[PDB]
Amino acid sequence: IFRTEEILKAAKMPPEAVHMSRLIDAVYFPILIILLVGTYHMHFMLLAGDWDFWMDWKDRQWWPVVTPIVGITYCSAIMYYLWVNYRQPFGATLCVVCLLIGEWLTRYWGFYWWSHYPINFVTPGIMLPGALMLDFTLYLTRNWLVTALVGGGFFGLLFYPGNWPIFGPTHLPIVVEGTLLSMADYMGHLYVRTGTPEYVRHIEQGSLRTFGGHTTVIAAFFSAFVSMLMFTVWWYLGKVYCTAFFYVKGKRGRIVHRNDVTAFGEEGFPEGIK
Amino acid sequence: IFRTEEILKAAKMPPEAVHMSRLIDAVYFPILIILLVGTYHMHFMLLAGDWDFWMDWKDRQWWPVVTPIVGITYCSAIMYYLWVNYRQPFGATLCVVCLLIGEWLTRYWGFYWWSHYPINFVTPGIMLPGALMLDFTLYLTRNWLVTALVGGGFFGLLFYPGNWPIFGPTHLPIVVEGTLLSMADYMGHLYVRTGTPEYVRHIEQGSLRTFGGHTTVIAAFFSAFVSMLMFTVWWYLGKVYCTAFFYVKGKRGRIVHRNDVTAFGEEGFPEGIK
Amino acid sequence: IFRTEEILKAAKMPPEAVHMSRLIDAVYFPILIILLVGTYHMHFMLLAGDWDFWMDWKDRQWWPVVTPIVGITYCSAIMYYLWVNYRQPFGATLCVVCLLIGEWLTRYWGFYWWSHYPINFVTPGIMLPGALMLDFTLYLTRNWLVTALVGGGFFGLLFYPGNWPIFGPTHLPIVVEGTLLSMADYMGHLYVRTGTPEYVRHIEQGSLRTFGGHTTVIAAFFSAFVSMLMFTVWWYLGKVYCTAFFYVKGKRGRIVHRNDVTAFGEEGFPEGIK
Amino acid sequence: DAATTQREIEKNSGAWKVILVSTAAFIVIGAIIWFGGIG
Amino acid sequence: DAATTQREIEKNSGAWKVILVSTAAFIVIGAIIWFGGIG
Amino acid sequence: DAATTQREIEKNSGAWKVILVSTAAFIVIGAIIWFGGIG
Amino acid sequence: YDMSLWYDSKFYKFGMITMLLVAIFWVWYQRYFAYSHGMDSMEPEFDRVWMGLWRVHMAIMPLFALVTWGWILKTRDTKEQLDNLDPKLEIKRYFYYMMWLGVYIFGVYWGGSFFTEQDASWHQVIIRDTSFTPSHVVMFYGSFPMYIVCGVATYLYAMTRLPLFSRGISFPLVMAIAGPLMILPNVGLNEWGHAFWFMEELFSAPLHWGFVVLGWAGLFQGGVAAQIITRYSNLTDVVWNNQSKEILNNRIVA
Amino acid sequence: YDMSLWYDSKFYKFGMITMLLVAIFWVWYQRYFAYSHGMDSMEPEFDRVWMGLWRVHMAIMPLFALVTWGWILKTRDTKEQLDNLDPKLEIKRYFYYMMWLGVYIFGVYWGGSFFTEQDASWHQVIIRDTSFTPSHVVMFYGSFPMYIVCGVATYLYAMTRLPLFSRGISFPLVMAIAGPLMILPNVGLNEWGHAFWFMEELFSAPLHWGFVVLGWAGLFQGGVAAQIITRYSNLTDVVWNNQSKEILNNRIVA
Amino acid sequence: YDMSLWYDSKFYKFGMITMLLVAIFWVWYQRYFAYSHGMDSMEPEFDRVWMGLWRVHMAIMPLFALVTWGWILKTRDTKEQLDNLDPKLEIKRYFYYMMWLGVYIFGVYWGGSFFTEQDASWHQVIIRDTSFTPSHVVMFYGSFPMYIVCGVATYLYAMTRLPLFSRGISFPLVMAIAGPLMILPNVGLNEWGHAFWFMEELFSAPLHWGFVVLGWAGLFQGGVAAQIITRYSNLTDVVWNNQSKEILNNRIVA
Ligand SMILES: [Cu+2]
Ligand SMILES: [Cu+2]
Ligand SMILES: [Cu+2]
Repeated sequence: IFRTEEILKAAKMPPEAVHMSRLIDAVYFPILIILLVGTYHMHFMLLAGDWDFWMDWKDRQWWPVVTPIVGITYCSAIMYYLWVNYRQPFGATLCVVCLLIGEWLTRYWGFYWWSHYPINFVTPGIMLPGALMLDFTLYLTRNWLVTALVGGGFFGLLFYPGNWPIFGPTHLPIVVEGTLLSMADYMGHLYVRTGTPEYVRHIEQGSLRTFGGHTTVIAAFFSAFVSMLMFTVWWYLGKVYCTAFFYVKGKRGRIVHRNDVTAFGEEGFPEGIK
Repeated sequence: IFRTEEILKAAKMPPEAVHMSRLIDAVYFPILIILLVGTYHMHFMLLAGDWDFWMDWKDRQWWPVVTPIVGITYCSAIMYYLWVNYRQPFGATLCVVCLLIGEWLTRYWGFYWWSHYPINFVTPGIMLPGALMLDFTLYLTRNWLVTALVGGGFFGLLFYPGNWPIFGPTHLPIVVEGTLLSMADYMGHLYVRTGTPEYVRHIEQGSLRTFGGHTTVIAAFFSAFVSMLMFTVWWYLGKVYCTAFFYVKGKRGRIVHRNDVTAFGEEGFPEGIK
Repeated sequence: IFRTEEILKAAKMPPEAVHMSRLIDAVYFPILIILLVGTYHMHFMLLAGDWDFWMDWKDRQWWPVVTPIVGITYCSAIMYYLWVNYRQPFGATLCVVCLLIGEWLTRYWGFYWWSHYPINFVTPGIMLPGALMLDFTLYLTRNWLVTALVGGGFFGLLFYPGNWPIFGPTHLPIVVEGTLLSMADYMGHLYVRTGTPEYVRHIEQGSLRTFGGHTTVIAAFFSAFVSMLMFTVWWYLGKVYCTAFFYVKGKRGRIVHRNDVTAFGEEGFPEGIK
Repeated sequence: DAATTQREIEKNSGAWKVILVSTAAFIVIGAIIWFGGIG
Repeated sequence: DAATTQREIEKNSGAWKVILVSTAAFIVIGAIIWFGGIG
Repeated sequence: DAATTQREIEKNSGAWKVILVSTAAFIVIGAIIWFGGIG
Repeated sequence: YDMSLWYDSKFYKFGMITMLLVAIFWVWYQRYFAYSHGMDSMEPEFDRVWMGLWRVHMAIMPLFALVTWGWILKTRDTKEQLDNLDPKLEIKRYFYYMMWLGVYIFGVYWGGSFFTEQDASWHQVIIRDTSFTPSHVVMFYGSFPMYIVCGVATYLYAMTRLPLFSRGISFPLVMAIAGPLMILPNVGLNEWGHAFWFMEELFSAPLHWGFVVLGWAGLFQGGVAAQIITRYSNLTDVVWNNQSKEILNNRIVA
Repeated sequence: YDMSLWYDSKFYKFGMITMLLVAIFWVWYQRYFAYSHGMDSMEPEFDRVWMGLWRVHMAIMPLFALVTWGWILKTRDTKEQLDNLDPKLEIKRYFYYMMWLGVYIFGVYWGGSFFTEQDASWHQVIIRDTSFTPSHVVMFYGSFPMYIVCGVATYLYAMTRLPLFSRGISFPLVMAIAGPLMILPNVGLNEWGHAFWFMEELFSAPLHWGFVVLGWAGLFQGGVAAQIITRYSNLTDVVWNNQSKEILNNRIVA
Repeated sequence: YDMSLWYDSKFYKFGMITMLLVAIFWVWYQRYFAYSHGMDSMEPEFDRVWMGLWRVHMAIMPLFALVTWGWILKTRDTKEQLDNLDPKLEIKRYFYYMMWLGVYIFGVYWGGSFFTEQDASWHQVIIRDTSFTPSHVVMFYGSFPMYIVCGVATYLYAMTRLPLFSRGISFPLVMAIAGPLMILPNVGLNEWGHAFWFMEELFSAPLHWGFVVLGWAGLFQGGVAAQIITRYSNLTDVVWNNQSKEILNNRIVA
């Protein structure tokens, strides 16, 4: 219903070759999924996992700025790989889905079932709408620079509105011992973190140069701007990550870079197959 | 009176071609002047404009060090462009002239006629003798490394003596409320800056390791030394700024860097013109 | 007794050529030794010389971490040069020997015979076992990445046990004015350093997150880990340091990189010599 | 050719009017905005 | 050829036993270590 | 050739005297400076 | 000889005078509405005046972009017309491309130089920087997008009327335009730094160093002019020296 | 057609299930011995339990490395057998190489993702991080070396059974493995930062950024897969499209 | 055979002994005039002694540079003589070039190693670092320019007597010399750091890291020696193996 038979006919694959290709896909794609889970999860948690773990770290200054900048990195590289090599537009969504799968597994088994923290206190939460819109921008524009601009803007801007339905109810006010707190703050105080005291929270604190009514908005744009840079940089990093050569040697013992080329991609190879 | 007819005869230009070349010059040179004004002015003001704006920021430690290091950057790149492409030795002087034109326009219209500050309080002032000597060194030596060394030394050393006639009289002592001040300091206090308090001045403060009689001299040499580095670095940046290629594509959809070449510069092209 | 005659016969050197080669070695090798002394000594003293000069700076946190990281740099590059160009495995040992020769000369003539400090107070001391084991690893493995890993581990781990026989006796406790000191500390206080007060010592201070029984061990591993990186990086720097080309020019005045090649290393040159 | 002289004589008169109908409007649309206080 | 079919039929049965003699031992050598408190 | 042997026999004796007239002077010009206190 | 066959400057002059008049109008608006209605950001008159001007900019500049880009893309030359282009018309079109570059660079001068020291000037007569301060409206929301439109339009024209630019992608031109273009999103960094612990007192502050790094891309004028001069020399050889046209189509092929 | 001539997956499935069972055993050990014997590091029971597990890891993982690497290097293919390799057997061997990569990546997932947030989880129920904390034993001394062995074994197999990998050095594969490999020595940086003035409170602390930089090397899977897909296309052309074998031996020669 | 046709070492020995004697004289001057006349910088005797030595250095070192460079440039070989150079004389000239390099490297050793730890030694017997301290005079104003002259002279000789160096520009040699050369202007950074908030207490301070970065250029001896060894092998092939001279003039042409 898509155009798969035409693609297979253009590739000149006999039925056994088609079955072998299907087996290659079924073997390699789960491997890529697991690698994305592991590596992207490590990168995200060790760069932005602290705001990710706890409800009271989700603030208006650092969370919506740090999170998208860290998240765009693997997404840009994987999108480069998929789009450039196979014309596949689901890179960023796949990255964020893998990250969320790993995050949910660790929160349920590590934080909750081992450390006895409640599940609602460790919602990560989502970063998916921005990745989806970035994928849609890359597919519709087909240009990676226009994709950098527009998709990075979307990725940096849609983070806070997309997470507001999850963490908005946690901002309801409570009064404890005559002191006003957000419900996330009282959840953080209620469930003791022996290794995490209050003063380590890198959250907003207000300033005499600060417009309290615009804070998130400013954080929504700065995180966007850097994203437009970060994407671009990591897009070039994708070209570094796709570098596939061999160190061959001969005679004097000299080492030369050698590239294995696809024979089907040559000038007259497809016509001579028949 | 120079040798222009010989140059035109060597270029093999018919009179209509000469007129077309003159029109190209008359169109492009003002564009380059305006671009230098804008971009160089932005760079200078956002890296070293604070010492530039006010009389009381012109000190013995930070002003004569920060100013030449920031100023040498655009000068080196524009000198590279002009000398390498057209053998024109007026790069640094053109950069500093454009910077001063922009600075004077903004001081008269922005600081004075809009913000009501006096003109004498916002003299920038000049950085021109160092640029002139750098241009002369580049022309006379014809080597850009010897130019880097000697011209960077000149640029970093001649800054303070060249500005002393302008800001030397502003250092005369005054006594206000039994306290000694420089006349620049009293000018700074007299004309209120709501956004600029006293403590933000990055100026000398003295130290127990400091030889007060040598301060400027040391600042004259350090600013020179870094200049000798900076020039060199930005000279290579000039080669980056002159990179002129196209991303052409064909067939598989592969993109290749392509350079458009000058036909007159080939081996036998000039002889076959006739 | 090694295989030198076979090597000379394979090189096709007449006896006068052999004598000329011996003179080349006898002239160049002392030059390389002196250059290593000078440059490596400067680099080491201006990056890690402060812990090197004084007995009371040799601590469990900064000395065994800073010293091997600084020391591995020149060793990796010189080992690259020697091994890649001539298959000589004595690079790191030569570097450390040159550094120690320079250090002993300056300590005897500068610190002792001019500044009247005792010789025992300025023992550097050694960094040689790690360099020797790194050389042995490079020779036995013949792979520079396995050499990076294993030899960097050895270099970072063997520093403290190899220096313990020299500075271990200096840690015996003394009681002065009812206060406990290490004998190195009392040696530092006894011999006045007008330019070096106590508070400038970058030495261990203890922490509430610190396991006092494991400090050196941790310092033994971190210094190892960075070494494994540093080696690798500087190995690539060796390829930068062996870059030997000329800027040749012709006609339009264009400059091209040109490499002088060894004629003996060509395909059929050795066979045509006879 | 001729289509060059004519395709280009048509974009001269075409470009000089997308300039004069945008000059006018843009000044009329921004006043209607300035004098109306929309927002 | 035939040595392919046979060299490879010999590493299938060879590899499936260096897997089953290491599975067993590694579990027996680490218990002897766990239950003996060596160290 | 011969100009090689002679141009090079002339720079040996030429170089060994710009060495011995600079050795002497440089030691005499720096004393005249040291013992005269110029500056 | 006939000047008009390879040179025309009416559009360049019109754009220059129009940009100058717009800048003069911005200056007059600032000098007439800043001290009386721009001091307090919470006053209704501040809204009616400066946020009204901001809304005018937000409604006009997208219209400017739409009109200019649509006209440039609509009167496009087909691949057939770009392959048998008259070299005299190519010289005229390269002059037009240089004039588009000049208009873009005039916009960059207005945005980055004049209406920036005028902002530092405003930063010292006010308590603290706001977000829609008199200065911002004229540049951040006016001058900034203005030059960006011209930049896109410049490239647009080139890669639509210049065969070479329609063939390969002028690397230098890309950066030359993308730089000041990416400068506008750096307003987010500017605001985030001002509002939080990146300090605000200095104008030459580290948060203001995004603009200099992004405007360094304006120095790719060297590559842009190298391409322009190479093509101009080739056109001079073809038209006046009676040389073969093959030099115009040889080096930018696949 | 015959599937078995170019595909086999028994070893891959066994390795996957074995790694999953080992991880489940580690999880059960943590949930059974951490609160009762892992709270205090000076208690004898802490030794007997957690340092006993550490000793078990230190004795088993080197044995794992020895056995796997020795078996791979011992049943090696000579240069003669790698020059007349049956292309169907080459497809099967590339499937085996992909399965070795999958086992290695499963080990990396266990080490860097699951048993790392479980560590942050442990860092918040304890006063301060130790060195042989329940968490560390399972990953730092267990999961870390585990994936490293698999990584070496993966490359080993390839450069022993795949002629191309025995010919040239797969640059991407090198980094893909070296990355998580070099992650284990970064435990020294981790401990040195925790014990001294690099602070310990945050899990996303600058001393934890060595792991992300070293795990960025895991993104060279792009080059690894590019090589695999190019060889797979060449094998498909040779085997089924009746094309010449010269495409398999032409581009990776000196 | 005849040694003298391709080897001579009198100039090298003279330069070595002269540099050693100059260093010994500097050491004796420091040990005789530092504690009695170098403690206070405001005393007239401090002037008469140490500023007198500084003036002697400032008058002699430029004279050294002038004499050496002028002699090297004055007895130059014309392009005709450098094209029909006797290869035995070329071997002798390469030996001379290596000896010039050795003298330059001896100067670098004196400047950067010996008279630098002797300075750290002086930094601990004085209250604070001055600018013309006994140490400085001997190295900053003496050893520093000394090696710089030798460096220039070394290159000078090569690109005047060695055809290859007169042909192309020995990239490695450039850096090898420029490094310690640029080290002398770093005295400005040293003084600026000492006098202001870059601190002075440590000798291995960040302001002292300009010297290490500039002296890393001394490691281009690898490229220098690679060029020397390649030319030496070519000369050995030409002179003794009766091979064609074309290998000497083939690879460094335009
Ligand atoms: Cu502002
Ligand atoms: Cu931990
Ligand atoms: Cu000093």
